[PDB]
Order: sequence, then structure tokens, then C-alpha cells
Amino acid sequence: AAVLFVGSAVHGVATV
Amino acid sequence: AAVLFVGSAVHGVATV
Amino acid sequence: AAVLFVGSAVHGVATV
Amino acid sequence: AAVLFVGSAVHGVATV
Amino acid sequence: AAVLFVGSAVHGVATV
Amino acid sequence: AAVLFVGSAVHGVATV
Amino acid sequence: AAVLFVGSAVHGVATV
Amino acid sequence: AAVLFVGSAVHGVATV
Amino acid sequence: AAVLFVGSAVHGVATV
Amino acid sequence: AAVLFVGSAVHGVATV
Amino acid sequence: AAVLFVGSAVHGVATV
Amino acid sequence: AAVLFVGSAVHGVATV
Amino acid sequence: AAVLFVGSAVHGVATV
Amino acid sequence: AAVLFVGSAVHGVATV
Amino acid sequence: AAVLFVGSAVHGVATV
Amino acid sequence: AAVLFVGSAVHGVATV
Amino acid sequence: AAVLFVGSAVHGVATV
Amino acid sequence: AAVLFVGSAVHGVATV
Ligand SMILES: [Cl-]
Ligand SMILES: [Cl-]
Ligand SMILES: [Cl-]
Ligand SMILES: [Cl-]
Ligand SMILES: [Cl-]
Ligand SMILES: [Cl-]
Ligand SMILES: [Cl-]
Ligand SMILES: [Cl-]
Ligand SMILES: [Cl-]
Repeated sequence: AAVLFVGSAVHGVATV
Repeated sequence: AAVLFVGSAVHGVATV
Repeated sequence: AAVLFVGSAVHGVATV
Repeated sequence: AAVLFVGSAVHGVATV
Repeated sequence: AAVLFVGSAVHGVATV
Repeated sequence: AAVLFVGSAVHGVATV
Repeated sequence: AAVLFVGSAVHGVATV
Repeated sequence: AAVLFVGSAVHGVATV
Repeated sequence: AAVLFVGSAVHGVATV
Repeated sequence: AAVLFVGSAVHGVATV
Repeated sequence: AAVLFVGSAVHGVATV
Repeated sequence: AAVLFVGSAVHGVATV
Repeated sequence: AAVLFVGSAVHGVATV
Repeated sequence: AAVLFVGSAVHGVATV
Repeated sequence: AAVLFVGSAVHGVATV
Repeated sequence: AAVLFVGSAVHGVATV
Repeated sequence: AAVLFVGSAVHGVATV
Repeated sequence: AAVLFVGSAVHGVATV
């Protein structure tokens, strides 16, 4: 799964 | 504190 | 607690 | 020591 | 390199 | 899953 | 943005 | 290497 | 110390 | 955004 | 229409 | 037929 | 020449 | 010839 | 026309 | 057969 | 404790 | 301070 940095501010890490 | 992956796949990150 | 980055650049970890 | 997440959802860091 | 969350439970981070 | 470009030449696309 | 292969079969490419 | 979709419109695929 | 994302999008990581 | 491990040694994490 | 990969392994491209 | 990225960022693959 | 996605949403492929 | 994803998750690109 | 990866690692998409 | 990128830079697509 | 990347490229994560 | 991994394999976090 890809480790991702998501959001737009508030961001966080997600895995897909 | 422990790093956690939460979700079910897509996971986000939490801390306790 | 959710791990969130907060900022607009420098983004820090919000204590949640 | 390996960094491993253990769980089945919540996954925590195993002390290895 | 892609940062990845791998495994299937036991997971961990890998870079490719 | 991450789309990756892997190999060393010969390369290919893999998904993890 | 990450190029991802997502779905569950039916899959597709998404970008995040 | 990560397959990425980059640009700002005009976009393209890059690998890192 | 706090983990920071720095940049503006492309971010790198810093610590304070 | 893709979380990436970049560099070539000195490496670091970047997000794209 | 969506470009998708369909299958269950081998997955082919379909338009829906 | 032309292959397209459709979306708004998150994109997926479409074709007319 | 570059293979690119052009658009502003729907993005088509162009060669530049 | 049709382009395929083959594998089982990890997939690679094949074509018959 | 053949689609190519051009670059040196970081690659982008070109076509002659 | 595998779809691959072959080259040493410019890499073209080959079927093996 | 120090975070380590271990491997040789593919790296995994260890801690000391 | 920048987060950097230093090594050539084991890579550790440089105190910067
Ligand atoms: Cl899970
Ligand atoms: Cl920003
Ligand atoms: Cl857009
Ligand atoms: Cl956005
Ligand atoms: Cl499958
Ligand atoms: Cl799996
Ligand atoms: Cl190369
Ligand atoms: Cl390199
Ligand atoms: Cl290395």
C-alpha cells in the first residue's frame, strides 16, 4: 500500500 | 505513546 | 487521537 | 529491532 | 522511492 | 496500492 | 501526486 | 520507484 | 520535539 | 500526495 | 466512461 | 479513443 | 517530445 | 494486443 | 508512436 | 508475456 | 532510540 | 532542523 500525505490547513498520513 | 494505524485497505494514523 | 498536521510553509503536529 | 505493526481495525507497534 | 505500508496481521513500512 | 516503476537495463510497472 | 491502483474484481488507476 | 502524477493545466507522469 | 513538514505541493521534514 | 524516500549517503522523506 | 481493469490472477482492460 | 484523467486533487481514468 | 495531460475537470493526452 | 495486470496484492504487466 | 521513459533515478514520459 | 521498459537515458517498451 | 532504514533499493525499518 | 538519514546497509537519523 502507498503511504500518502493527504489533506488540504490540515493534513495527515494515510495508507492505500 | 504508541503510534497506531486505524482503518480497514485504507488506514489513518492515531496516537495513544 | 488522530495524527494531524496543521499549518499553512510549516505544518506541525496538532495535539489532539 | 524491526518496526512492525501488529493488529487486525487497530494496529500498534510491536515491541521487538 | 515510494514509501509503502506492507504486510498482511503484521505490517511494516518499506521503501522501494 | 502503490504504482511503482521497478527494475535495474530493464524496468517494469508493478503494483503493491 | 501518487499514482495508485485501486479497487477490489474491478480495479482502476487513481491519482491522489 | 514511485509512479507520480505531477504538474499544475498540464500534468505528466514521473517516476522517483 | 515536534515533527514538521516544510515546503509548499512538495514538503520535506524537519524537527524542532 | 506520495510519501517518498529520496536521496542518494543522505536520504530523507519528501511528499509530492 | 471509466477505464477499468477487470478480472480475478489476470485482469484485462474494460471500458464501462 | 483518447484516454483521459477526470477529477478535481483526485483523478481517475475515463474515456469518451 | 513530452507526453503530457492537458486540461482544466477533464485532462487529455497531448504531445509537446 | 490487450495489456493486462497479472499477479495475486502484487501485480505486474503482461500481455498475451 | 512508441512511448518512452526518459531521464536518469527520475524519469518522465517522452515520445519520438 | 511481460511488458517491460528496456534501455540505458531512454527506455522503450518491449514485450518478452 | 534511533530510527533506522535497513536494506540495500529496498529498505525496511528498524529501531535501536 | 532537517530530518536526514545518513548511512551506506544501515541509515540512521543525523542529529542536525
Ligand atoms: Cl486491516
Ligand atoms: Cl502547503
Ligand atoms: Cl484538476
Ligand atoms: Cl487538493
Ligand atoms: Cl488479484
Ligand atoms: Cl494482500
Ligand atoms: Cl536510467
Ligand atoms: Cl538515483
Ligand atoms: Cl542503500
